[PDB]
Amino acid sequence: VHMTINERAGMSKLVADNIIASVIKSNWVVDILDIEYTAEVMTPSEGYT
Amino acid sequence: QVGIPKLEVDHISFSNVVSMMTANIRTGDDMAVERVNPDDVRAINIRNA
Repeated sequence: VHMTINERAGMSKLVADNIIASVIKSNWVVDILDIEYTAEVMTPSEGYT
Repeated sequence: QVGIPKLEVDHISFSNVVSMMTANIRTGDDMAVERVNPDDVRAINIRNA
């Protein structure tokens, strides 16, 4: 399932855990469109922080 | 002939078939829910009935 979450609002937290657990155990690809995020491209030397 | 209903006639009758639950109805697993609020009050749609 290529689930497309246009808006996370109103979602049960248990439903959220279920969707992620679907991503893991059924290989779902879920596309959360609500999110805004900055990104930093870390070098291999420094690793994630 | 079919049997006359006990309420239909004036006789008192001291043995009767009473239906009953086999054990207590109030098991104690009362229902509980995940209320989740609207994200932004301005965005709420009052409209449409």
